[PDB]
Amino acid sequence: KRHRKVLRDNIQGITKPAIRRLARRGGVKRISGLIYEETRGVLKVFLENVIRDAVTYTEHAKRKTVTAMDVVYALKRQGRTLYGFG
Amino acid sequence: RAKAKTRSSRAGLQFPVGRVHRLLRKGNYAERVGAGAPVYLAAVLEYLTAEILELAGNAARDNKKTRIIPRHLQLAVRNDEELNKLLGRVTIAQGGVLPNIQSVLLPKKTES
Amino acid sequence: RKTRKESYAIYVYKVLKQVHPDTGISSKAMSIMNSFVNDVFERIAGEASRLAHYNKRSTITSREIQTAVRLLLPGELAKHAVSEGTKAVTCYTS
Amino acid sequence: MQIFVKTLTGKTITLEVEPSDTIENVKAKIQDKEGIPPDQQRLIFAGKQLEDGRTLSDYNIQKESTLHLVLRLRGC
Amino acid sequence: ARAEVHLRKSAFDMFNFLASKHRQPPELPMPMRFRHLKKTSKEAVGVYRSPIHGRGLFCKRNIDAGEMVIEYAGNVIRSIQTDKREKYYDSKGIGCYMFRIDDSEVVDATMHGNAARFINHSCEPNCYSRVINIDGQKHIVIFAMRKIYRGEELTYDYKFPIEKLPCNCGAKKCRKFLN
Amino acid sequence: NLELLESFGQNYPEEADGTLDCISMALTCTFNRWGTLLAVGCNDGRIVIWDFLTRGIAKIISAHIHPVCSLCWSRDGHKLVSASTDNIVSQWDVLSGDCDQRFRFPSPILKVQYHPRDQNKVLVCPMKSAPVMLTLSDSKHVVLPVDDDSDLNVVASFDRRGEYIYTGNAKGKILVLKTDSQDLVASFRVTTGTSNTTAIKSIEFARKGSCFLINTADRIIRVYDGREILTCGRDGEPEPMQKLQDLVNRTPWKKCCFSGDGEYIVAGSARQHALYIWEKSIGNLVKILHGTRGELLLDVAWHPVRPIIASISSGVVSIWAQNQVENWSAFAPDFKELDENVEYEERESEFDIEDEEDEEVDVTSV
Amino acid sequence: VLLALHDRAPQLKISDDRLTVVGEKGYSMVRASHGVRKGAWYFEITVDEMPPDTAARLGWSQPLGNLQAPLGYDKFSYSWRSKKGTKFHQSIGKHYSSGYGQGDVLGFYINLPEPHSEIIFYKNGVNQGVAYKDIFEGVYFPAISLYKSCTVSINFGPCFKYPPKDLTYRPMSDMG
Ligand SMILES: Nc1ncnc2c1ncn2[C@@H]1O[C@H](CSCC[C@H](N)C(=O)O)[C@@H](O)[C@H]1O
Ligand SMILES: [Zn+2]
Repeated sequence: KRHRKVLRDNIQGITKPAIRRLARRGGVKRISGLIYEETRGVLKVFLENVIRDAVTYTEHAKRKTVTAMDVVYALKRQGRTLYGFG
Repeated sequence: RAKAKTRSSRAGLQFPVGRVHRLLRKGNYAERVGAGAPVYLAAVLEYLTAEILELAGNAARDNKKTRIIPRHLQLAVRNDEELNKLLGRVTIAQGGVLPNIQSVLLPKKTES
Repeated sequence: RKTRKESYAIYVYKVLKQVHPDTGISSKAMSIMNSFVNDVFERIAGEASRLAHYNKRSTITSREIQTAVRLLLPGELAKHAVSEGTKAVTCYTS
Repeated sequence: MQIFVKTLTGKTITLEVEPSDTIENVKAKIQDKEGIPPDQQRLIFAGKQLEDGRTLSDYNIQKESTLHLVLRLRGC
Repeated sequence: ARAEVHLRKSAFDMFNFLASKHRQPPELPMPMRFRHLKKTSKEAVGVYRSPIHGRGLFCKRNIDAGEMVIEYAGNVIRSIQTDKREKYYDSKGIGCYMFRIDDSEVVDATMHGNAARFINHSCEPNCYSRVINIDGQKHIVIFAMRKIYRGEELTYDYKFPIEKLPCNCGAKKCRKFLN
Repeated sequence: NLELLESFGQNYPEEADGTLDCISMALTCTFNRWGTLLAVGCNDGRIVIWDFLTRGIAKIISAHIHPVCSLCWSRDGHKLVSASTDNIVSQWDVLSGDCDQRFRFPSPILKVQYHPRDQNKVLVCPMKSAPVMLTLSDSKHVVLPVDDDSDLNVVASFDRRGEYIYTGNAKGKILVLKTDSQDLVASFRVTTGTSNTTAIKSIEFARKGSCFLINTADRIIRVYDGREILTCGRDGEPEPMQKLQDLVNRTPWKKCCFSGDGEYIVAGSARQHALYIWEKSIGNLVKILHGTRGELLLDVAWHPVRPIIASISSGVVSIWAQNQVENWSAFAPDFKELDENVEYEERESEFDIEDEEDEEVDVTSV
Repeated sequence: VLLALHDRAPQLKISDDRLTVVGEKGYSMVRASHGVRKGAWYFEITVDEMPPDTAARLGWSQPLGNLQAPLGYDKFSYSWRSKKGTKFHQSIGKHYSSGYGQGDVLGFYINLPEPHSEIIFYKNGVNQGVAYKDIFEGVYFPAISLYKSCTVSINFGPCFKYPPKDLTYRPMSDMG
């Protein structure tokens, strides 16, 4: 046993001034009320498609920690290149 | 001096393994090449070729033709779900597209 | 007399007659399948070579090819191609 | 030299051979009279394996003796 | 309660399929789609306890107006064996389900068939059929008419010439007859 | 015992089928003779028994404080033998759970086993010293003499019939001993690699015949036949029936067992928690299985007469059998669900044709 | 003068010669429009090959029958079984006489002198049993329920192989 990992929330943990705040960094004037659920869905899809490749490189390297270079390598594969962590 | 069991039949495959080992030594991909990689890679390439040719043959029968012309290949890839995601940014020559008309461009009738 | 060139025509012929008895193939379809296998080979060998440079090793084993296939192919097709590869290698050993 | 080869199945088989024959002669004779695949003609000399790449006179068995074959898959 | 003399026992024939949880919701060329049909007709539909009359064929996947639904397949008979099989099925106390294709033959559904026997009748349908050619052997293919949602029991019209048996289904604008 | 008309193409396990989410902290697993029960040891020194047909938890018995790491069933299915770091020769009942034997003897034990026919003879494998055979009533203990005495890691067992005692050191030398008179009738060093020897982890046997397994430490499972050892006798040089390994991941193994019919071999990773199944005869992998992708495998069982496999990971015992498919004609055999146009004309006795018991069977027999 | 165009089962192997047919997958009772009303007329049925599970019912039927319906239902048609000699007519099961073999020269004769009938099973011109009597109004067509794939061939010409002994008929090459 010893492992307490019963987690159900944390899609709601991206709260609801936060998507409003991102939208008003984006230059958006007036928002409806279904944008919140749709944004949570799209964020879940994207973080799945990055964490999958991150854990794959971490396993293939035969380690247990996901260092920053592996995240940079996953995002390099995706096409969204990231600078400033190597 | 012994029996020349080629690495195709010694494995149980159909893709050659000598040509794969030559194109992994002479591609400057690494210095040293193992002796499980060209076998494993020949198997992967065979399975993908079988996967597309199954659906190609089904469509080729189902349009009542003998051979396979590339319109069947276009239909066989783009009807499937995972092969379309693999061949993401790919244009097959002489391909054509799926027949698709939107829902509002065609008329409908109300009276009588 | 011309200089001998590579092609994968005969092996597509053999797999086609193993999976369909009486269904031929054209010329253009053969060129498409040739370029398709060339594409998949280039992508997988590139991913394995990049893994080998990341891990500070120098040798393509089978392990890197398995990792490259698990990365590049989407989901269930990867879960079948891994089994195909492992079965072929284990029938090659003994 | 009429050797006996009684296997572990009660399958006794006889070959009247020379003491100076090779393994290939025994393979040909058993493959003639039974069609047994010759990748399983392993024999035992006081526990130890009788290897299939030498002659019969390299072991000096008493003439007209009894041996035992093992049903083996080698090249599947 | 065993000393009680409950005699609801045997007033109907032998068959059943009732008491199922019959509440799911409250709410290309030809042969390729024939392959699609043989694929997905199992996961599309379902037979459950109707409120109309006994059982019926429900619907679960949201169908667009025009696609194939199921093939109504069973044994294959000709025009002679009708009265003989009807006399046998009446002798054993079995309802007779048949469907004519054309001017040649009729497909049975009594002794061998599929999960497509169990569509009731209405006069405002949402299904029909045509005649196709899967290599000479023609077939009985269930098209659709409009966008059918989940939970709806399915219906189709029987093309009866108006010619005994009353209307034991109860549609809305029905003519109080099958014929 | 079960349905005989059931075999509509029976299979070999594919699915996950649901597990025992009841008590964690499992440590080992083994079935009885027929394949109806399963003893499972806890972490604190308890026993979990699960019945199969009812799918119900049979009995929970608290043995001691030391963790239970070795178990075996008697032939009738009434005497459980076990040993642990508690150093105690134990013997337990299945109707009561009684401490029938209690002898705290040192160098704690790694494996126990009954003689497969007499339950008087029991196996004891110490921490260091040579393996010991005992009796039940008195303390007649038989330590088998070992020429090595340098590994302090010797494995030994009894085979299917209990004819002989196959023994093995951690240098890879085998000393076959007769089961009662300790006759050293056969010996062989394992032909490991090119020349260099290896250790021996465990040795198990079958349910039908004399094919068995060798679990070395160079990642190579070897399969021999015991009658070949008998045909060799002393100074044997056996070469195996079939060799087993997976060089793709280079995976050393943790546990092996055979099928019920001696046809299939399962063996489990020590790294990936992924089970493999082999054919004995033709000699290839047939299926890879998976599970929770990051857990550490402990112990694998098999069910003899029916394709059911028990795993152990994170104290969870999985059960994998087909997720079997049910259909019609069991509710109504007069109707059979076809698929397409089936023609019915082959019989000719149609179109109005009209033509022109004595077995006494017992009812309370066996 | 060939096999029938109108009065045939359309799925039969009516080949380019239109004399030999392979039986289909039912009681394919093919008829012929060259059938008698009254008089003295006889032809042969030169059956050649008859595989097992390919039965054949022999008789004379009236034009208002069905192509797929087997012989011997009512007053239109009279049937009879190959094995065990068991005629079936008007929903009656009667094990009657001796059967036939395989690929013989069959063909029956019927006579209506100007109400009374000559109904005898003629197997190579041999008396094999009197089937029925007193036939009713209608034309009489040769109807054989060809059961499965068999090799039968109708005979037309005057070179009769087994003609009936001292029985008089106008030859069947004088109608078409
Ligand atoms: N609404 C209705 N109530 C009773 N019978 C109906 C009906 N609509 C059609 N029928 C007749 O009854 C048959 C319906 S099949 C009835 C569904 C299924 N067999 C069941 O038992 O529940 C058809 O042959 C049709 O002729
Ligand atoms: Zn109605």
